[PDB]
Amino acid sequence: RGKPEQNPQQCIGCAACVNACPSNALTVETDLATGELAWEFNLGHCIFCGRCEEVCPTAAIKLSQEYELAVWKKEDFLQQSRFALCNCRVCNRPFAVQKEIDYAIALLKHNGDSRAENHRESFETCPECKRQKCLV
Amino acid sequence: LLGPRDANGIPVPMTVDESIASMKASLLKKIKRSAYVYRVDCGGCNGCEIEIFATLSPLFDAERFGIKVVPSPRHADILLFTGAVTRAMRSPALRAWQSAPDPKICISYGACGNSGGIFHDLYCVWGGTDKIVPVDVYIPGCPPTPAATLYGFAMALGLLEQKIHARGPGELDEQPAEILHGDMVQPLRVKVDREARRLAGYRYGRQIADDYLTQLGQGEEQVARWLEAENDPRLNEIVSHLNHVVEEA
Amino acid sequence: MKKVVTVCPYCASGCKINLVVDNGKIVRAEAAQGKTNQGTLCLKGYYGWDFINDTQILTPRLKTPMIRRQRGGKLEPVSWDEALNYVAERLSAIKEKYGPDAIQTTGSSRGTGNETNYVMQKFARAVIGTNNVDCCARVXHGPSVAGLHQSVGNGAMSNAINEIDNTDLVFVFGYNPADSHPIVANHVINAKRNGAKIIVCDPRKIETARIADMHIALKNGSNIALLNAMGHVIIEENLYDKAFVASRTEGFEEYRKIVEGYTPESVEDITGVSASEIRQAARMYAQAKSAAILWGMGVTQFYQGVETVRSLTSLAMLTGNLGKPHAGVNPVRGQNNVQGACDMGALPDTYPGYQYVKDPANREKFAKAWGVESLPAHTGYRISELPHRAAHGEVRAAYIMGEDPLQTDAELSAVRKAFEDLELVIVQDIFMTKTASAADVILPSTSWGEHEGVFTAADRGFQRFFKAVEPKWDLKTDWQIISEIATRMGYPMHYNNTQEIWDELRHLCPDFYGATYEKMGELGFIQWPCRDTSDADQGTSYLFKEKFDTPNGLAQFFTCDWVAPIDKLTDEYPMVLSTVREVGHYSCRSMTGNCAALAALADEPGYAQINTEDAKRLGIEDEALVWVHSRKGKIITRAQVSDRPNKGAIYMTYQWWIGACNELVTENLSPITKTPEYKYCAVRVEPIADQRAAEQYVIDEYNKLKTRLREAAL
Amino acid sequence: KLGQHYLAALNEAFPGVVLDHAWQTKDQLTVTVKVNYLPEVVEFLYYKQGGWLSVLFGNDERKLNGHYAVYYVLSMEKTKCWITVRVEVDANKPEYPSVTPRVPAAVWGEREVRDMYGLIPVGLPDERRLVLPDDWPDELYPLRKDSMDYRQRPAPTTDAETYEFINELGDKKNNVVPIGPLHVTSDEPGHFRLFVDGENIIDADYRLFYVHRGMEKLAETRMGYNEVTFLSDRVCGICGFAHSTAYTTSVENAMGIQVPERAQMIRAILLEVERLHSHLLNLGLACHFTGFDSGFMQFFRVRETSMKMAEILTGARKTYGLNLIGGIRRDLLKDDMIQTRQLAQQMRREVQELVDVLLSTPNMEQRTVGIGRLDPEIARDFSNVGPMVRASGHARDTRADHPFVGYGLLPMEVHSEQGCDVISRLKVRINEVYTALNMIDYGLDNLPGGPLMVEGFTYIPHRFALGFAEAPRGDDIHWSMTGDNQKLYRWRCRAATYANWPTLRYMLRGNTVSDAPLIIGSLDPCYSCTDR
Amino acid sequence: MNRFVIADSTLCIGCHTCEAACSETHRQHGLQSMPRLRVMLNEKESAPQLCHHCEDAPCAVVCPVNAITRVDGAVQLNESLCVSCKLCGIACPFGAIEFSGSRPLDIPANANTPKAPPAPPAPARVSTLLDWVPGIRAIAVKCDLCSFDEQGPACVRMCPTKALHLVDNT
Ligand SMILES: Nc1nc2c(c(=O)[nH]1)N[C@H]1C(S)=C(S)[C@@H](COP(=O)(O)OP(=O)(O)OC[C@H]3O[C@@H](n4cnc5c(=O)[nH]c(N)nc54)[C@H](O)[C@@H]3O)O[C@H]1N2
Ligand SMILES: Nc1nc2c(c(=O)[nH]1)N[C@H]1C(S)=C(S)[C@@H](COP(=O)(O)OP(=O)(O)OC[C@H]3O[C@@H](n4cnc5c(=O)[nH]c(N)nc54)[C@H](O)[C@@H]3O)O[C@H]1N2
Ligand code: SF4
Ligand code: SF4
Ligand code: SF4
Ligand code: SF4
Ligand code: SF4
Ligand code: SF4
Ligand code: SF4
Ligand code: SF4
Ligand code: FCO
Ligand SMILES: [Fe+3]
Ligand SMILES: [Mo+6]
Ligand code: NI
Repeated sequence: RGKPEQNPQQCIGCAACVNACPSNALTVETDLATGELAWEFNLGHCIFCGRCEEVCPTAAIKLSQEYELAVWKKEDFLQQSRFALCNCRVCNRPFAVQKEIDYAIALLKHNGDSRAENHRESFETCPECKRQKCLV
Repeated sequence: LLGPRDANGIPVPMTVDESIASMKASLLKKIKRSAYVYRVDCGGCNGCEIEIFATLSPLFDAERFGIKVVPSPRHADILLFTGAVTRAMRSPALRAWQSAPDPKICISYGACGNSGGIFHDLYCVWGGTDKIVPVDVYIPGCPPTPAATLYGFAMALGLLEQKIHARGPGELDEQPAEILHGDMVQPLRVKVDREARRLAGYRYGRQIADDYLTQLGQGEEQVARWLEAENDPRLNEIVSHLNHVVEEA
Repeated sequence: MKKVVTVCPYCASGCKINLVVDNGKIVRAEAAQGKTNQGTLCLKGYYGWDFINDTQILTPRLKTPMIRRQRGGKLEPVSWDEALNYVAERLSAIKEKYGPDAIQTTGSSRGTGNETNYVMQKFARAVIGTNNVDCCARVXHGPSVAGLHQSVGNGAMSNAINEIDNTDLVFVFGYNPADSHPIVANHVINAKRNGAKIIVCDPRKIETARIADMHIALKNGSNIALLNAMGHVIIEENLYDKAFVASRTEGFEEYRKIVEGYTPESVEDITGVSASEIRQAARMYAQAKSAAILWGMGVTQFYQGVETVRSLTSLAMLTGNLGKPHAGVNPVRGQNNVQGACDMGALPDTYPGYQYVKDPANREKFAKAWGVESLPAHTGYRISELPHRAAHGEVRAAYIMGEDPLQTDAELSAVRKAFEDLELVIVQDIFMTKTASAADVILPSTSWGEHEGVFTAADRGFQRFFKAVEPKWDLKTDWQIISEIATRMGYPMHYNNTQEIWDELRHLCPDFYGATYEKMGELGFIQWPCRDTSDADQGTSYLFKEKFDTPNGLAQFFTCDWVAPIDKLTDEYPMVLSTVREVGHYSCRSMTGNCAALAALADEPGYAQINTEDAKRLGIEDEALVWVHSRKGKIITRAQVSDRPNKGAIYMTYQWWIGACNELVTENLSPITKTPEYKYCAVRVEPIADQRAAEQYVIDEYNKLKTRLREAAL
Repeated sequence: KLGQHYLAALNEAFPGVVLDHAWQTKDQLTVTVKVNYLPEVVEFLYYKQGGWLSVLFGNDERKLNGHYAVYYVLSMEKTKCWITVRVEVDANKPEYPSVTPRVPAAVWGEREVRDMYGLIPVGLPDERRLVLPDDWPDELYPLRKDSMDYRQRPAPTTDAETYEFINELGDKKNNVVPIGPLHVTSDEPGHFRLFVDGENIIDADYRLFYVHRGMEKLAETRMGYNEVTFLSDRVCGICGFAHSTAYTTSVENAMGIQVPERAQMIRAILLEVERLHSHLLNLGLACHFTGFDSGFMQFFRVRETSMKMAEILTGARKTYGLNLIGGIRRDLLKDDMIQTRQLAQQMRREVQELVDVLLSTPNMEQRTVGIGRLDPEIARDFSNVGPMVRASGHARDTRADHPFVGYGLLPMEVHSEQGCDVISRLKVRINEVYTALNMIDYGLDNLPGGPLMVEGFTYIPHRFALGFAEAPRGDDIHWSMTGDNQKLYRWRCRAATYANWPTLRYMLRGNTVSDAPLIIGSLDPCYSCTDR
Repeated sequence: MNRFVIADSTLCIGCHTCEAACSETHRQHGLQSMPRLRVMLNEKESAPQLCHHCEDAPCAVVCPVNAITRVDGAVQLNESLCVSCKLCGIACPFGAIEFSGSRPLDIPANANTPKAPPAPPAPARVSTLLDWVPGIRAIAVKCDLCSFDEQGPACVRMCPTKALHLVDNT
């Protein structure tokens, strides 16, 4: 029940952990300048409940065996990550995290989707423009 | 009157003079061998108060390092702030701040004292203790373990140094994520994980399901390990139910 | 858990609502088996009734009478006693110092019912002694009723709404069934389901233009050229029932010599539509056995509105589709009681039952039956020219009753200036609207769901709505307020319920004599003219069976040359603005602005429809805030970029309060009917650099608007 | 169905007052009475029917029925059921008749409803501000659903405290001895004003709610259903499992939720394990003012082995997180259960020797008798519920009257003394340690088995119920109404010491200055649980 | 062998009654008040688009908590199990899943008293797969065929033109 650390190689940018945080230690903001999603963790808010490791799809956030957490300045509490947003292929509005889409494509290839990555244009399309596709 | 405000009247943290703030390092090396600490409990739960009082208990001691709890702010060299600053508690905390002799050391204790914790955006709190007074050392936790309290006081007194630092964005953000336990199909793994989480726990359930997963490599052999090693009736019931979920699939 | 059968208070489709009520609260709205709807309702009928619960989503519902002591003072709550003694002393003082005509009194058209309109015009013409009564049929189908009275004789819808289901062709001209009267759109759907071809003449690609064998995308304001072209195709290809044009009508040679100069090739550019599809449309409408014309606000709301109605009705005479079932001219009405307000006499030139005031015989009959010597005879001043008469110094007081002229009138700056010099504005409303805030005296009124009366559908069909719940603020119905006001200064005027008023109406009208409460009852549909209280007369489905109800008994042909709209597209105003409705919300958004299910779909500031190419090149994205500038104001709405609107014009929505398009609309009134030109004015759309500052300018102005109305009413 | 007889008695005493009545569960009942006839009904059910005023609170139902709702929860203890008295206060003129002139236990609930909702109980003598701070602007009523955003913070009007303290028995010559809010060994903010003449206390007033975060509003705006279990744990560190079980059982009673068999009585095991932790802390503090300190550090030692089973049954210290709405999060295993059994026994070994201190009886006979006497006449009026009311003579216990987490399968014993001194309340807590250790001895050896979690259910909107737990300081009554599948419409919690606080004036009267911190700590206050 | 609701685009008049019917038949229940079918418009066609209830479900494959399962021939999503990972809105080839949460009950959008300084504003809307408000927990909102309701779907019943009809295979 120590400090929550995040593995940035396995975080897909799905505000699952952010939505389950009771104290809003985990925050995400969408930065249109940079086309990046700013994932942030603050240790000054964390109540060490452990919901973040409970709800993580890819088990990136874990609570370690680390209890010596005192700092001199408040900015050392922060763990930060930035993930490139995926632009749509019909419009060009940013609609999802590119790493999340790639992880979804990898998930679909495993259980048997022989031609999953040849359908990448369907995955990188916004759900509004995907609904207009089946209208025609 | 006691604290500075904006044009709207909202309180702001106090700003010490730099003549007053210039000798903080000399004060720290002066009180390195003997620290007089006054607990200033604000709007917080006893957790962040009893554990601070447990820093002089039989399990963890503070007088061996020189820390002695004082009954008055006038005796204090370190002002330990505990809870989120309630509107009724801002004025007594400020009074305890000005009552102490300058210069001072302020240590924020706990999530509720660092930033407000779970009550950070709420009408009756002002947030953390840094929203009313300057803070030198931040100690997180809800509640902080006595080892963390000793580490925080030792790092404040210079006996230890800071361990954790900030982590910024980098190259590891854009490296792709990998499928975990990518041997069997994801549906069953998810179903047996949910089945173990219903019967054992978040923690116990991931543990039992992962044991079962390593034992899906040899059905009979590790079915046998799960059955014999533990000899726990409960763990055995968890494994039998997980096995029926996977089998029926 | 009893069910109360009511009539939907929004549009003239006249659907029946089974309001399920438990305790004294409404739990749901159910589709009733009425004549028009037959168990199908739109979203406004299903989830548009919860405005009576004072939800305060947009505006607070009225509770108490409030008197403003001095303009610049505030609305301070007052008892009904002096609210009404003030509204009698001030009115009597004005009619003494200035004139009976210095007063002006509107009639409502939404939830008050027919009997309230009758007692309001009775109050005005008897106690006041004026013909200064005008509902908002003035800004509606006023050109339509004037042109039909001058041309065919009867100014109402000549056929039933249910009669469109069995026509052989439906000719929609400047009408949007799918967004104005959705059940009428469903009737057009089944008409296409019965084999009828549909011809839609609309610059946009509306949902009714989708179910169409062919669609005409014409230039804005060029209806007369197209109508003359297709009439010329009908005449020259000799395609008409001359039997009909020889026996029943009169004036064919003038039409022939005035239309022959309008061939399709000359208008192939003023109407922007090619000649081949014009010939196809004229041939298809001519060869249809029984075909109907449905027209809306793309016809009347112009400078050339009356002439366009004359052209359409004359062309109906050419095709011979006038007087037989599943045919005829069908001007689809607007509000749920605008046809009712027209019948009841809430117009400045007629008495109840479509009897005009120029005849001294009607002016003797109604003076004998009411009680003064003779009612005033002068045709009176109209609500559209009310700022013109107020600023010039001709009208002094305005009894606004159940309308919102500070939101739903052209040149809102002129309306505000008129209300400032008008020394008294009495607003009798059920909500704290924009006009209700700028009112010197305001009287709360009983809503639609809490009183009794008679509604009239688009196809002149009477219907009954019953009381569901009691009012919770001891506030009385509108006819009670009118009767008490008339009692405190004039005539002894007292009524017990609406049945007595309806009986008095049948006494004063030979055309509503067969429409009694028990014949209509719960699920009845009685289309005037009905003459016998016997079960003999169930109503009259179609008009003009044997006589056209003309002084000659013969229809008249008329059309004129096309002239351009007054405002021109200039260097800094290259964009045509057309103010057009949408489904989901109703006019002025007082009711439907307080419904949670309806306000959860579209709130503010609304969508101004932009053609894709027009925005691609002017720099405007699919949901961007856009500064729309005109000669009289600048406002903000979003943009809905799609290729459904035609290029060169924007189609925009007046129900929104922040970014209302009535500031942009220059009022140029018609030549004789005096209707504002909403469907054509010149604007310029321009993008905004910082969208976040404009988005914040949406929110704070939306909250500062609600701050005023929640300060004055509460 | 429980509660039919009381409803019949109310109907025969008042013929046409009960406008509506419904059953939440079998033992839970609510009645809607007339507004102008409210004080007679609650006084009748209190005095004549032997009911205890558990909690009373307001509600904001102006978009549900157009009226405010003030509830009056009464516990029938003469079988035993819950009766809630509901009234419909008018919207634009919020005024309802007060109960405090008739029932003295209605003195702070009717002061809280003046501040949170702005409703005005006419005839209330104590009109002072209770929960809101002194710098709070007047008409901002926080718990009104349209008064303000939860995130809005008004400017403080004053920096100095403007609270008025009454002196019932003193005069303008008496001095005052503060004992808060910043006092050592208090460890938690709360002000006290000892109007003293010498070392004797003539009168005692106090100012509280310095730790008023405002979590009642935050539980219905930013926070869901499973996340309020974290809010209940972070109220105070020692009642954490008491608040969580009280909140969880309020939401599982609001729906059906047939919880699994062992998931009930494991909560009963952990509820008693927590009162090992809290009573042995108070007994350590009982020796730190009686005198001996080598009786405190040693109670700290037996508290540590109570913390050792709390380390193994959960793995946490103080605030935990082991209950969800359907059931318990983390689940106990076999050796943990065999082990906790004799560490329960060796504590009964250690506890017996350490309790040989009062057998010693020197400062435990002169400092702890005749000091802080709580009149059972007064305790009946103000409806105290903790070891206060059990020492005074009333056998008030939730686990015997209303078994909530399967306490009927556990050996229940209620201990009530006759004296009303500090030493009498220690004897309540001493016998409760052995009683809780008997349940740990008999709970973990006969678990019924089965599943642990029931999830996937859908929250029916506008369903409410009462949840209750037996905290170490009394009962905490949690009333929660479901709003939708995600959020709560309203959650109300009353602490164990919330009922206990208004009788501290009658304890500190007639005593000394020196033993006044002992009198306050004799009932073991949890300021953070009552300040909310 | 799947049950789904399809829309006839030739019969749809774009009245948004189906959107208000689906939004209100769930708001009276406990579920989300966002409509599960959205009227899509282009030049020649107009029809609401909703969940196809596929025989093999890409949404159910990528679900980390098994919140999406097939029962009664319909692909049904449990809104009490979704952890807002937003992976179902990517794997859905028809865009049938959007993400919204519950507002605080009986509280208006702007409840800022003029007695205090205003609260910080909400972040700007970009996409339902990216947006996060601290007080709102977004949940995968999908057509559940109104299985809780006893008289079938409310979109089929309250359609004025009878465009929507339930396609049902055993
Ligand atoms: N730009 C532009 N402007 C237009 C139009 C357009 O197309 N474009 N359309 C025009 C047309 S065709 C029309 S008909 C008008 C309609 O516009 P209005 O004449 O403003 O009619 P409503 O919008 O219904 O105004 C209804 C008012 O009456 C009140 N009311 C509703 N029910 C009752 C009731 O039972 N009793 C009382 N006492 N009051 C009640 C409502 O609260 C509200 O204040 O708008 C015209 N304005
Ligand atoms: N939802 C809803 N329904 C309403 C109302 C409401 O406020 N809300 N109001 C009611 C009222 S008050 C009324 S009067 C009726 C009127 O209802 P409609 O008659 O349908 O009126 P509009 O939708 O304004 O105009 C219909 C069409 O006129 C077209 N048009 C614009 N300019 C021209 C032109 O130069 N030539 C031609 N041929 N067409 C043109 C527009 O493109 C639009 O497609 O609706 C009623 N129904
Ligand atoms: S839940 Fe896991 S994958 Fe998702 S944002 Fe949090 S850490 Fe990253
Ligand atoms: S441990 Fe709890 S409070 Fe801390 S980041 Fe994770 S979810 Fe948030
Ligand atoms: S940090 Fe945690 S334990 Fe300490 S006062 Fe805040 S909420 Fe309570
Ligand atoms: S067409 Fe008119 S009356 Fe019928 S449901 Fe729609 S709004 Fe109501
Ligand atoms: S309710 Fe019916 S007509 Fe309206 S948009 Fe939906 S399917 Fe089309
Ligand atoms: S959500 Fe999409 S993928 Fe899943 S069943 Fe529905 S249509 Fe198919
Ligand atoms: S949003 Fe919910 S249903 Fe969709 S993938 Fe994530 S957890 Fe599963
Ligand atoms: S079937 Fe039910 S859930 Fe799906 S769109 Fe229709 S009403 Fe909504
Ligand atoms: N015990 C305890 Fe905490 C308090 N007061 C609770 O409930
Ligand atoms: Fe796109
Ligand atoms: Mo109209
Ligand atoms: Ni407590």
